[PDB]
Amino acid sequence: TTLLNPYFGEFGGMYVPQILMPALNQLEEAFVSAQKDPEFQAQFADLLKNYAGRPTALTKCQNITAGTRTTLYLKREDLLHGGAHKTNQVLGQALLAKRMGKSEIIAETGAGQHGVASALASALLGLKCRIYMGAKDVERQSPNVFRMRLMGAEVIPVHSGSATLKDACNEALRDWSGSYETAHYMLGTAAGPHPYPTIVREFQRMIGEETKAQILDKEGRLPDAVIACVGGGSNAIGMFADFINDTSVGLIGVEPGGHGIETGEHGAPLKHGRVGIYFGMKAPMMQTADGQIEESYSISAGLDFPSVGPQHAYLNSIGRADYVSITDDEALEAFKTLCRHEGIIPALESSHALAHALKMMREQPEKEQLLVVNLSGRGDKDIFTVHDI
Amino acid sequence: TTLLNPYFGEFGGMYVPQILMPALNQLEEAFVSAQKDPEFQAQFADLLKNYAGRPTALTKCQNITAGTRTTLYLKREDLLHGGAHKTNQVLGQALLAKRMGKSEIIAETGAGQHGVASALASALLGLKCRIYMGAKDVERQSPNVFRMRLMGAEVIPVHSGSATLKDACNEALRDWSGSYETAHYMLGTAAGPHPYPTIVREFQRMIGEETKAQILDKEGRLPDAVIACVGGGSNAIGMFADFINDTSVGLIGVEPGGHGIETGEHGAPLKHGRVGIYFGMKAPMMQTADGQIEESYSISAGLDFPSVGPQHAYLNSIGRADYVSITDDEALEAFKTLCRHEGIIPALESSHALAHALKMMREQPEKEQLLVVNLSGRGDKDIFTVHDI
Amino acid sequence: MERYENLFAQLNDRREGAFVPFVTLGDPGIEQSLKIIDTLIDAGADALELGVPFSDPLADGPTIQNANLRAFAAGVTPAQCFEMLALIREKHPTIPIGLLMYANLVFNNGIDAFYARCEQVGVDSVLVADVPVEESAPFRQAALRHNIAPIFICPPNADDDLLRQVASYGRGYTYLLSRSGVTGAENRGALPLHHLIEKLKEYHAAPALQGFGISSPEQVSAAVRAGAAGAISGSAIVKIIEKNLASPKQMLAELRSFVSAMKAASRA
Amino acid sequence: MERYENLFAQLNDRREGAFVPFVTLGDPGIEQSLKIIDTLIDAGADALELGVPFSDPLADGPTIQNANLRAFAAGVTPAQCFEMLALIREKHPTIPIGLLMYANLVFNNGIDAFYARCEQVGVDSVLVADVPVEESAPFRQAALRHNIAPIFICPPNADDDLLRQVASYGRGYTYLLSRSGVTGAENRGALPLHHLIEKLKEYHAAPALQGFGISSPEQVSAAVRAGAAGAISGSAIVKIIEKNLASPKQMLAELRSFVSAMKAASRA
Ligand SMILES: O=P(O)(O)OCCNS(=O)(=O)c1ccc(OC(F)(F)F)cc1
Ligand SMILES: O=P(O)(O)OCCNS(=O)(=O)c1ccc(OC(F)(F)F)cc1
Ligand SMILES: *Cc1c(COP(=O)(O)O)cnc(C)c1O
Ligand SMILES: *Cc1c(COP(=O)(O)O)cnc(C)c1O
Ligand SMILES: [Cl-]
Ligand SMILES: [Cl-]
Ligand SMILES: [Cs+]
Ligand SMILES: [Cs+]
Ligand SMILES: [Cs+]
Ligand SMILES: [Cs+]
Repeated sequence: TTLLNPYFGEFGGMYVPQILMPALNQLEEAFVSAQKDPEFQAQFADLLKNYAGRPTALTKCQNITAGTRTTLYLKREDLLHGGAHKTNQVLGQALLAKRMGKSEIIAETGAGQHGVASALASALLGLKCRIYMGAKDVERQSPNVFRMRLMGAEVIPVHSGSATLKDACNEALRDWSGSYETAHYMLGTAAGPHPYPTIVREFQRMIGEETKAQILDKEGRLPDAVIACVGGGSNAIGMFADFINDTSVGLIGVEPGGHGIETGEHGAPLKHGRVGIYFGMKAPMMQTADGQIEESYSISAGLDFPSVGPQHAYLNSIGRADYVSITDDEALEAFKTLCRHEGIIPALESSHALAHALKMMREQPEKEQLLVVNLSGRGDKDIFTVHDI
Repeated sequence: TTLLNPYFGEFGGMYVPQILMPALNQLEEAFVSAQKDPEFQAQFADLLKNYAGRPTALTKCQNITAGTRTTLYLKREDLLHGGAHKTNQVLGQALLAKRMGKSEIIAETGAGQHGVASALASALLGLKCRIYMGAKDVERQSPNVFRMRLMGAEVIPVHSGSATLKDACNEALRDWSGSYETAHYMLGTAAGPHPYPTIVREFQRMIGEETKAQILDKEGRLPDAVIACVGGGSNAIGMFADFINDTSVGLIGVEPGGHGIETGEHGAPLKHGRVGIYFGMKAPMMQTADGQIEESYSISAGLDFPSVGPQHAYLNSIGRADYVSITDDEALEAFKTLCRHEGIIPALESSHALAHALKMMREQPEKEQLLVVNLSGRGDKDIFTVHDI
Repeated sequence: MERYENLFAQLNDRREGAFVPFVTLGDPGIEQSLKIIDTLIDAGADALELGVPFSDPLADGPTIQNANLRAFAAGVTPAQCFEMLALIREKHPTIPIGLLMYANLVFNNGIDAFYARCEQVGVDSVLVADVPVEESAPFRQAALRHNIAPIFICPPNADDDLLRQVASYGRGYTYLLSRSGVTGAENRGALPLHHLIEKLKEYHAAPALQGFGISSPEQVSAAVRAGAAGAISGSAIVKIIEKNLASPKQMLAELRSFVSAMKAASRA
Repeated sequence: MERYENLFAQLNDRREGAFVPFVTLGDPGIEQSLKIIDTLIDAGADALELGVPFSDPLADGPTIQNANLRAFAAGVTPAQCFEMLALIREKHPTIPIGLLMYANLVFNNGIDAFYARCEQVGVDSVLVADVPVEESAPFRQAALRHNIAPIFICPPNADDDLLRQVASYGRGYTYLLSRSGVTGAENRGALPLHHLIEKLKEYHAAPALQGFGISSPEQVSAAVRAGAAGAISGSAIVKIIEKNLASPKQMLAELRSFVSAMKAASRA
């Protein structure tokens, strides 16, 4: 029994060992309570404003769209403290942990951004943070590992399975299975078992709410489409949520196409995977013919979910959102273009969303369209990846 | 003849070759005109808000000051686009360049932050940017050099003299001496010949103006002191300016003490140098007994001015501002402390200001004091420097 | 079939508990795994719990994680597991055989099809580790349509509602968890909460087997004394495989000695 | 003394222009620099412009930047420069000697003290490259108190106000810049703007010497023809030093040949 619907159509659910069900029920209860509590809301808003720097800007590109009938705005989550949108929801989950009386945080991370976000929130709010990270990721993400350690978090390499993100997800759940009485599991995307897809959306929805207010102020109307990259789905659902009931507004999610869908080396399970049950949810995922879980490939480490949040699978199924893919090369060109024409260095994750907007414009340059791209993060971290290419 | 006073007491002036005087007079005229032009002001404000992300937050530290009678706020210039306060004044100078009808920008840089700021402003605003950088700095600042290049700037290594910042300053002026009819020299701090100390202050003064409004809102009174690091003087004068006439508000500038003043390996000319004439100004500087210019040493590359802005020398002389120094080790401890207790990674430059505030608190823990530290930048760039130690 | 019902009736007649080893199918290879399983049976195993290697065993600690990895290193697939299961049943007609599954392997080719394959090879029960009773409906329905017992888990903290659901929905045996956390011999759980064991009997649940952290004869004896019908041991068995990888004959001798001792502890 | 006034009167009597080389004192070492300077004089230099090595010569292009660096590599200090200057004057009593200074070297030990030292060693003029007329008051006052001519610069773009100031404030000679930019032979400037040369004469300015980019005899002749009293050449001379560092005797021969040719161009 739950307070809220754990499913989005057929997708989602609570596919965890029985031992974890009380922890999920407790979390759901605390979240529903927090959402009705004006004091909780005021504390969250205060952190978002005075610590994280909300609201974030909405920047009109003019140089990129010159000579076309596209108007393009970027929602600047790159300017949030930490350099990515992840900060919003970690602050909310840290406050939930405290509401429940928990003093310890468990988190998973692949690229390391969620690990850093979790560690910064834990440092601020007096929580003891431990972060699981696949040993292969630890090796290749020294900067982020050092950041986590500087902020007082314990980073625990995971050597099991493929020693990457899914393995760290497993390890976080194994730990929580034994430690839930004192620790909160700070899941890093809008995926996993209910109530996480719901909580993460609600703690990211200020992205879309602000965008709506800002675009109305500047343009006097809603966007024709909002466009966001899709790793696990958090930044995208945060942008989409407040527009779902605005039927005229297109919602476009961009999965990583990697080396190209046809190569099999991609991270596009929503459109090119197969529904499975893993990490607590029923959702499209990257899996072998026999049902073994596989990795997602992308030039961008942050798009390295081997599945997708269930609400995205649902919005796709009913046709409310459309999902597309962008290859490594397309993302790299968008990265370079934004740097040169707007003086903004975007995350390679976010570069996938920008690349699709650029295609929308270039393919149909006389189509009048008002577009918003969610610029989910900054790309300082990516300069050496891009350099090496 | 000038429109504005080129001196701050005995300090400042226009010590450039005669050939450059028309360029300085033209710049001064354009600045005075721009300051009275509501359209210029509106365009500058629009860029600061919608592109750079102003206003920046004012964050109350509570964890750092627990158990003392210090209340500490950080002015979050680390959250500005680009990750440092430099963005504010480059946007203003780029707009001046355009007002004068110039299409090209020259800039100097040492650590590379000013070079990156100049390149981003130039990319946004359609200017062709060339950046001089000492060859030794080019070698050790590959990330920033790559950022500048990604944004379409030409980076020109300077091999003359000591192949560091002062040499790049010289080269920028040598270029301008021949190119002023088409190029604007985008000087990177509140120093050099008039009108630059004045212009840079006016294009940074929103730091202090915002801080004043924010502290009044949160505390109902002005700070007991505002504290800022001093390289050439821009972030500090930007914080100080709006408080100069608030006689109760202490103004504290923090120069780098390097390995310790007694070692001679520091960058503290205001308090431990000797007045000289160089880079267009009369000001305290790092110089040999015979009058040859020397380098400043600091663990923080950004505090690598071998002099200081003339307005700081003046405010010191009349006792309106006090100047102190912080060593490498003190700055490193402040860096680590902020990371662990507040989840903010500060620039090592800014860590000097924080270190002095921490000393103010720790030395006199029962002194009631409301302090603001200007957190001039973020410290992502510094993690490997700190790691290696 | 009714293999668990027949087993528990026979054991009750002898006032005896069940000892039930767990191993991963195909660890460390198919041929050695078949020999391991025959050894477990000959040494006195009353039933088996057999894991199909899965990429992401999130209810398992390091010992069993490593067993899954060894089976994958040997190229073991679910299809090969089913071939093994058919042969095990052809050799041993009465021993109850339970599978330890993760949901994706059951859902992969279709839930109904999975349970149909289980019936074809002669499996008796399926425990899907990451499907709680709350999500269990399609799994338990398919199990029952194919004469397979669906196994559910009773945590030590189980409230009355959960006990009632586990009692109603399960068949074959009820899994009594010794503790929170994941599988592992390095972490010993509690004595079967007598209150849970008694409530399950009141609700006419399938007989209880206690599992997690069961590594010693003294724990087997204690489980039975507390009112459980028997005990399951996995990591302790798998550790013997791991320790003796280089010595397959010694591996079988050590397995035989350990299982014999554990089974002896279950006798009245 | 009145060494420039005497020189220009003598040259006027012969309807002749001045040729004035620039070198950096102590480049490439003290002893060789003294030999270089003696060679320049013997070859027909009418006056000298001599640079004191400075860390940050921001009016100089690469050629003269590199001369400053060579002098520093030889350990040359301002005190050593003054010793050199005293000896040059002791050898050559009438040749006008001008220094090319940067402000910090003049301001360092005190402005008055600097000009007093210049008078003591027998320097005739000082050009402070980074002090414009607008900042010149303490420098020109100290110069005049010590019988030193302060040299000011007339850019090609000079307006009437500036021409009047340069005419009033300067002594010895007026520096007529050939172009914007920094020193260098690689960048040729204009013919002396006849309009500037004539306005300077109208305002009774000190006689004009054209400098920057003067590398050839034909430019010396043209400067004089345009109404300048002479021409200064630096980079072209310093390039001969640079090219012949390994061959000090050849260096002096090439300097002699070049200076002789440049001076010949100044003759009526
Ligand atoms: O002796 P141990 O500690 O290794 O325990 C062995 C248990 N092996 S098993 O197949 O019964 C088994 C039973 C339930 C499991 O997870 C679940 F409870 F969530 F469903 C996992 C394994
Ligand atoms: O022949 P070039 O092109 O090397 O020119 C040599 C000039 N040497 S100098 O000492 O007269 C000289 C004169 C003025 C200078 O700068 C100033 F104009 F700003 F004051 C610099 C050098
Ligand atoms: C982590 C990350 C993503 C992908 O995660 P989502 O949950 O899909 O948003 C995208 N952009 C940036 C900058 C990230 O750090
Ligand atoms: C450049 C820089 C400084 C020092 O320059 P100022 O002109 O003295 O402000 C300080 N902090 C940061 C972060 C910088 O980038
Ligand atoms: Cl039953
Ligand atoms: Cl005169
Ligand atoms: Cs457009
Ligand atoms: Cs993905
Ligand atoms: Cs306090
Ligand atoms: Cs400094």
